[PDB]
Amino acid sequence: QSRSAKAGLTFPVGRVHRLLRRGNYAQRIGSGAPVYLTAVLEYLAAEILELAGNAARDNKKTRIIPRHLQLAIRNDDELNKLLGNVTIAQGGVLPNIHQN
Amino acid sequence: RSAKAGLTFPVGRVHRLLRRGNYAQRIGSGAPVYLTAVLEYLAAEILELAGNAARDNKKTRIIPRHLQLAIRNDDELNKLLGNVTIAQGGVLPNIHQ
Amino acid sequence: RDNIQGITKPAIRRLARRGGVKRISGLIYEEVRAVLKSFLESVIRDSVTYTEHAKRKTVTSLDVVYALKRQGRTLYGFGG
Amino acid sequence: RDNIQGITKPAIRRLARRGGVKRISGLIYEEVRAVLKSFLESVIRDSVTYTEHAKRKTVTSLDVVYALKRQGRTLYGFGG
Amino acid sequence: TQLKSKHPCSVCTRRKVKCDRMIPCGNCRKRGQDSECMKSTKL
Amino acid sequence: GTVALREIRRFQKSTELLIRKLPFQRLVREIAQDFKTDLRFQSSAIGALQESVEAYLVSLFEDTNLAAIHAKRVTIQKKDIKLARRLRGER
Amino acid sequence: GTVALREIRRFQKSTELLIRKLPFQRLVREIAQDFKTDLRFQSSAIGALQESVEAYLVSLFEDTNLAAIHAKRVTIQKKDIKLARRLRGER
Amino acid sequence: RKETYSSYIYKVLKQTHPDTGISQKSMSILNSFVNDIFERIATEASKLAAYNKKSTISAREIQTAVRLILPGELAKHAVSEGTRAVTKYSSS
Amino acid sequence: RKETYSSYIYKVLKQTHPDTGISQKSMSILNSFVNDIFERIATEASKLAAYNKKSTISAREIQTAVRLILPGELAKHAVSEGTRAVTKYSSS
DNA sequence: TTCTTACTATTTCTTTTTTAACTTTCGGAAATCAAATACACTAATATTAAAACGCGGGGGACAGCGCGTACGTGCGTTTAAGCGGTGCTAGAGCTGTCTACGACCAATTGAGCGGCCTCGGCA
DNA sequence: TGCCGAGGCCGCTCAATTGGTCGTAGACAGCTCTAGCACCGCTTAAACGCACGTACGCGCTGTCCCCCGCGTTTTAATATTAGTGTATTTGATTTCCGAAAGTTAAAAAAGAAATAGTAAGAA
Ligand SMILES: [Zn+2]
Ligand SMILES: [Zn+2]
Repeated sequence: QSRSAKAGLTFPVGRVHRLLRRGNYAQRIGSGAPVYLTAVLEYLAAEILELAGNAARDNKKTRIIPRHLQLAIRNDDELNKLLGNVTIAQGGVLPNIHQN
Repeated sequence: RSAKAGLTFPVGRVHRLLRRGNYAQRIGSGAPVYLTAVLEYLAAEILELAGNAARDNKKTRIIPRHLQLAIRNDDELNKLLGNVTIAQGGVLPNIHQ
Repeated sequence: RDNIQGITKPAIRRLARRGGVKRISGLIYEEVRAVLKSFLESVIRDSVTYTEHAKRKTVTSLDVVYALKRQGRTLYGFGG
Repeated sequence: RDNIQGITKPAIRRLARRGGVKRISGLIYEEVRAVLKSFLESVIRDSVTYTEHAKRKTVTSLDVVYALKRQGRTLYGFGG
Repeated sequence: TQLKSKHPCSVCTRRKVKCDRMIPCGNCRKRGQDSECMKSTKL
Repeated sequence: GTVALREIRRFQKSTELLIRKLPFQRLVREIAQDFKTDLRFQSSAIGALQESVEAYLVSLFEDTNLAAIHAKRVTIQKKDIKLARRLRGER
Repeated sequence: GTVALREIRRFQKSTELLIRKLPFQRLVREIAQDFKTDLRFQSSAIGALQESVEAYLVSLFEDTNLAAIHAKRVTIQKKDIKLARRLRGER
Repeated sequence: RKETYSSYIYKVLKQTHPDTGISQKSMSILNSFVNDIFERIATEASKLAAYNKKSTISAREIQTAVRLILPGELAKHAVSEGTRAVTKYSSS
Repeated sequence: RKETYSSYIYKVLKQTHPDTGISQKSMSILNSFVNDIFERIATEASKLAAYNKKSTISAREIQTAVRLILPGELAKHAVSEGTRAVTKYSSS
């Protein structure tokens, strides 16, 4: 049985454990660490994807464009706080009008 | 090797030391010598700039305030050492009118 | 009387003197207490994490320097 | 007519519109040309270094992203 | 459980992957191989 | 001031490359030519610069805008840009 | 304003720890106590905090000073501190 | 060849919004983002591993690194998801 | 034990200012600074080495890394000092 | 004059080819248990520098008011972007192989380190 | 000026070095070919000067508010000593995953097996 089915996940732990050996991070890789990391990567990918789906749903659009990701990542904090220095390609700026 | 290149900094210590970091698969030959030369030059530069202030404040023992005068002057070095902090360093003397 | 008011207004005025100012408000002391407290939470959370991970029940200076390295700030003189 | 004046005042005004301003000076365009040129030297020096080290005589986008990583800035979408 | 040896069985002296400290050991209780561990230290 | 606020949000929606690409390309080729090699580029690397360029420029625009609004005026002078860059680190 | 400029340079020479160390120590022990462990410290780690603390505080002081000088006044209000921290990243 | 995450990502997106479509450039965006977070966490874990004189990278170190790279309750809701899958994997 | 650079540093300082004295805390300051620059350059060299699919770290890669970590003419006066000692070492 | 008829993609059945998974070996890492050892922290005073903390007072902040320079602002053009090919030759990939080069495994140390001391040079 | 420092002292133990293997690089050599850049040559949308006024930055004056004076208490301070009871670090010991061996499969392409159109030839 494959390790991802043996754990109940979708991102390939077989790729993850293979990259860490070729990543020269330390001498040995403890078994259990790559599936633990794969769980967090599988969590965050769907976490941002749900906010991107909600952004496409309020504009009645059946195709995710990078503006949706930009708006989602800038709207709520603790993700914008995490990605505090990134700029998405063709993303644009939040709608903001100040008291002039 | 330090005598074999005229350096005051230990080449073999560095060559052992970067091997103890898993920085790559293999370590080349002249690279620890290259590091030793760079570190020696940088130490010489900062000791020049420190000893200037050390003489100019009529002092013999270099105290870290005389060091922060040296760090905060060379614009290439102060640009390189922008985000640093030094205990008992002091401040740059600069005010407005 | 908690210790956030242990930071005296003369001490803030004194650091303001080293800061480079002569006129300040009285609202300044409470504002700067809030800012400084936010800074200390955002650093000692990382320091306590580094202390807890190594299963050591006391914090030393290398933990402090390692924590400050995350902020984008480096402190020499104590090892790091 | 060099290319630093190729950055037109309507383009700066247009980005200023996306910036969030309505009144600007005429000194702004020359000042922002100087700032932008300083930014481009400080990035393409690193990019040309990355291109020169790998003994490749052309610059690609991974070189750009790797150079921008030094600035403390990350760009997705092109690989990195 | 009888946490009393905490010591490897003879199968573990051949194949030291871990020791379960079971009857006769759970290291010995995978491949259906009681016979080596009743021919062992055997409490 | 007939048009100042109905258009400031018009291009906040139209996310595109705003700096026109050809003089940008010639500028970057010239300042690359100021370095030693006669060094060509991937075509994608021009846009890979251009989005980062516009991101930096928009960031400094917004920062000096908020500085000038604190300065109790609605106009930006280069005095505020020098402030905004000087407080932000680099110079 | 009898004393404003002959003393502003007096403590620019006397590099010491300016924040008095005991209430600083009690404050840091209390906010460590707000985290779970009853966790003691190395004595040197208190000063290791304190120099970084004073460095950050002096940096923000100087930054909001230069902001307020741009604001065409000589007094600092918390409006300028909020500006200086907001333009600098964190909030 | 290209080491994309596209099949994995496209099968993830059907879990919540099974009708929404995706862009190839957008696919590149979050693929690069995933590689970024992976490099960040692995590099952080390596530094603390070489700090405590350890030669291996267990999930304890990853638990520390995810708790420091991810902020606040995003970390606290990634720790639980992280520690769930390892125990499901172990009891299999 | 303590892996100081103190003997090396103290013998360097006699080259230019043979009368000036040093502080132990100041010794710690520039020793930590030296370790900082060493870690910065070595980490940068490692990243570009793993970028170009190379397994070894020659002095070519160090020449690139010193040219990017050090700014401007400080780099240009460190490259020449760097490339001098290797040729003196080779012809020995 | 559409009843047919073998093309004809086509589209789905079935298999090969591209990796990941299940066992042994075991070495060197890692956890454990116990002892030695360091040490961080309470607690007595003893100042004593230092924070409040007043009642002046002045100087800066701040608001209102002219004003006029100096910004937007259509209007009418000119000028290039830019799109659309051509196109041809430059570097990028991309294998074939191999001389050299570091990893490493032992000997062989001396040199860069604790630890006193003897001496008095810097604040 | 003195008192506590700061180099300058010796013993020494462990890393630096020296010398061979040898496994496997990356380094040239010779491709195939994009592909990028040069160029013409169209549009047509956008930059650019022009009068055009209102604002709004700015300077001036008045106000009045609040922030810093320095005497004067008043309260918490470093700074000592000692205990001292915890945590901490070694250190054998012991247990034990980690790698590495690969040989069941498997991934999705590949070819074929209908197969549902599919162009032509007479009522
Ligand atoms: Zn057993
Ligand atoms: Zn057994």
